Amino acid sequence: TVHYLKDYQTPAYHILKTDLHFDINEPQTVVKSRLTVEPQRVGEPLVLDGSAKLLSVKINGAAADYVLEGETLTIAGVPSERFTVEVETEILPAENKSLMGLYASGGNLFTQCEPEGFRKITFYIDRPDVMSKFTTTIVADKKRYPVLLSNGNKIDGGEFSDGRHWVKWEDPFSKPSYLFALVAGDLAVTEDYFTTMSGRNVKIEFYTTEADKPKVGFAVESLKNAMKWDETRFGLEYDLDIFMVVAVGDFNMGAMENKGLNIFNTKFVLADSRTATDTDFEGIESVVGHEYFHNWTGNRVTCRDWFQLSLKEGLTVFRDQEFSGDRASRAVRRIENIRLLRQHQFPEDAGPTAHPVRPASYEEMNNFYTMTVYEKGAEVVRMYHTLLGEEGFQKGMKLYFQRHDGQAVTCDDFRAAMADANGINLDQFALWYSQAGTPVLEAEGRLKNNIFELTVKQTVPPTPDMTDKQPMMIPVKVGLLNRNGEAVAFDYQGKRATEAVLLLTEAEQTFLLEGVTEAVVPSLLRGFSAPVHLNYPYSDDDLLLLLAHDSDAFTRWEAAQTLYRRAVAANLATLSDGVELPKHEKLLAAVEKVISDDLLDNAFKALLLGVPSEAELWDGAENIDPLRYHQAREALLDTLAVHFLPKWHELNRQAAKQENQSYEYSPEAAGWRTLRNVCRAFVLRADPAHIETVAEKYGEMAQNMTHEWGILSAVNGNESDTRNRLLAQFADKFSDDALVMDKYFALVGSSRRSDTLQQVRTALQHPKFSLENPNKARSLIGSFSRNVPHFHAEDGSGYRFIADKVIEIDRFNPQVAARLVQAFNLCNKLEPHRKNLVKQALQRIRAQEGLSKDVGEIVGKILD
Ligand SMILES: N[C@@H](CCc1cccnc1)P(=O)(O)C[C@@H](Cc1ccccc1)C(=O)O
Ligand SMILES: [Zn+2]
Repeated sequence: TVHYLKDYQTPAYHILKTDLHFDINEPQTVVKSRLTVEPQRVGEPLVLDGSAKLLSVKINGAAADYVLEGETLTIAGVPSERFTVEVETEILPAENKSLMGLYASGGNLFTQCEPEGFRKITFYIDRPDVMSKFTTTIVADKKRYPVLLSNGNKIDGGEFSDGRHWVKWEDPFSKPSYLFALVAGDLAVTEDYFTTMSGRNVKIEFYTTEADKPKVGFAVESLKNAMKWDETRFGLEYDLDIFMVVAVGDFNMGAMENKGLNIFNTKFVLADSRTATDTDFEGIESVVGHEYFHNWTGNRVTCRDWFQLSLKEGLTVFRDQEFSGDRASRAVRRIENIRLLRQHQFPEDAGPTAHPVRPASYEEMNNFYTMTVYEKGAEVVRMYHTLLGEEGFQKGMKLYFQRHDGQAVTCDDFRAAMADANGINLDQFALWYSQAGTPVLEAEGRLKNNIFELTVKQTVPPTPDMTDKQPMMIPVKVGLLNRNGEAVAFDYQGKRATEAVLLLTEAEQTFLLEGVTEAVVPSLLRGFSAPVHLNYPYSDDDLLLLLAHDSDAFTRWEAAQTLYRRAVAANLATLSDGVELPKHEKLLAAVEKVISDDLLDNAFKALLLGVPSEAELWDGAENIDPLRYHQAREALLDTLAVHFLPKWHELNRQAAKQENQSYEYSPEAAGWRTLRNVCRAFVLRADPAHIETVAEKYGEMAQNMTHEWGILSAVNGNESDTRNRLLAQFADKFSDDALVMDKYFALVGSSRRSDTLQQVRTALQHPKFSLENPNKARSLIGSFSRNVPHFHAEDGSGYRFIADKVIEIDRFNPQVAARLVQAFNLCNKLEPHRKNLVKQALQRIRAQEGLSKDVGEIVGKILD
């Protein structure tokens, strides 16, 4: 069963009203539905998706003639006019380890419906172009379930003499079923409010455990900031007088935008400085923003079909990036976003699971909540912004909502809103939705007479879904530096300026930058203006000039990245030839300048001292030995560590001083700590024995989690027993904080020590570990699967381990297992010995009777 976009057809039925009734007992919950059904194609069978235990079905109040087959219920005898259907199902939420539909967590009940979880609750037309008005009644024992929530407005409630109580929630906004939510439990509430720009108070309520309530404050402030920002930046106002957020410790993903009732992984809502890093705080801000921004880009306007997922996710990711960027540190955060795309999305586009931003087919939709749909999706939205400007982009946004408020629509409709609102043709732009793979740009430059002549070619490789790739519309933002690193002006399309966006639309084009009276070096793809690989012949000296003087953060950072990549390549050569390592003279000169530069933003400086990951380094290679790339990258880090050791200590000292004991989260304090932690990593690489000095003063330095995590990270690969002691003391200290225990398990799984696999196997039996908790499984096993020297061990032990855990986890949580199995995506690019072992691992997974569609789809893409 493959699903194809080309086969889309409007539904035979609409559902105008969805009246639900939840009767929560022990152990079962009984759900009653009443659907008000409107025929679209009169006389067709009514087909309802569903997998819950079915107790009864009525049509117009009478027992229905129907047939149950697989996960579908079909009623052939349908009235020709408006009618009702009533379905009664039974659920055992404590047995639901998939964490989709209605499930138990921490003695409480939660839902996760996106994409296709609602059908695990009742029988429904569970597809997002079917939008209905929901009213939800919930009945439960009061002392056990004092908090009973669903979407919208609480319009009634009461008590019974047997100790049960009930509530009724009316959500007046038509919605697809994936936006339904319910929570029932004993939770503590944190209350606040926001007043909208039209003067309406919005009650804000965050629900958490009693013990967790003191950590929810930053999330609350972030929501209020996100509400204000959507008004000032996008002109978007909230549309209910209540906004609820619920934290849950067992959750497959990060968070969920259910209308008026967001549900969040604890990880993206709970923090204090004692237990959360600065990066965790930034994450809460981003994801609280994200889910709130969905209220318009996702909820008010939703998705016609799941192939259009990027319509809401690319756009909402763009929105959360712009929110965070407007809050603080825009340039640094932009680089962080680019770095994540290239480290994680580029390998997806190069690999067996590559897909377009708008896929043309899928087997299991849960497999398509991807780096491509999200992060490349956001880069595609951002290119509208680059082409149109902020004002034009907002014209498009405005027309999009005018046209499509209350509708379930497509990527094509967003593009058309952008095109029409600005009176321009964006037909070619559509290929960013339909063509997979990373475009590669080859560029060359010459100054002939007084014209700088920039020639650019584009190619887009075949991907498993599609061989033909046509030229795309690719904005390339550029500038020129003279020998003094000064900006040079040029003429383009009758305008004298220091910067231009060159729009590449053909397979090959030459751009004429006229009126250039001195030798120049071009600055290319400024701000990472398109999601592409660009090759330009820069000398090392050219890269130093860019790094030292360019006015664009990305191009400066990319110049450093390139020097690092060249240094690693040189290391690969010498290690292969069995000779002494290179000197890296120009690189060291550059880093020396970076370290000593007092004008550089500290978080930017930290980025300039970050070396590309192994995956970046082996991008484009065949017959990969991951350990050789790891060895080469490690050698470079060893050299930087030992070579600059006195400056690492000096810089560390400055960062400590300038932090000024301001241990709470702020972007300013955080940038000092970020730099501090880079220094710590290098200091402990150069001098492993320094760990005992660190351990003696650990209490003194452990002033927040950013420091404890920074320290434990720096020592994590240390072969001293003290590494093991410090980690054990960390687990003891924070044993009662599940999000901190996640950090412990990540350190266990990610260690470059020789004994990591046996330590990981011991950690599986830790009293605070649970394989059935996705945060825990991800932290320990996910980290191990990304641990290059251990996952890719020559003896195949890493492959056998991860395949064992994919097999085990798939039995109860196919989503976690299918994410994990993608650790094998590099299969066909490996050298023959590891490739053989990875194939054996995948065939063994494939051999499992009852293997999920989730994992099966991925294994097929790799093997077949
Ligand atoms: N609609 C949610 C995903 C639901 C989902 C997810 C996975 C599988 N099935 C369903 P989200 O996109 O708002 C949250 C993102 C986190 C995020 C937030 C901000 C920026 C990027 C990603 C996530 O939880 O994945
Ligand atoms: Zn989202």
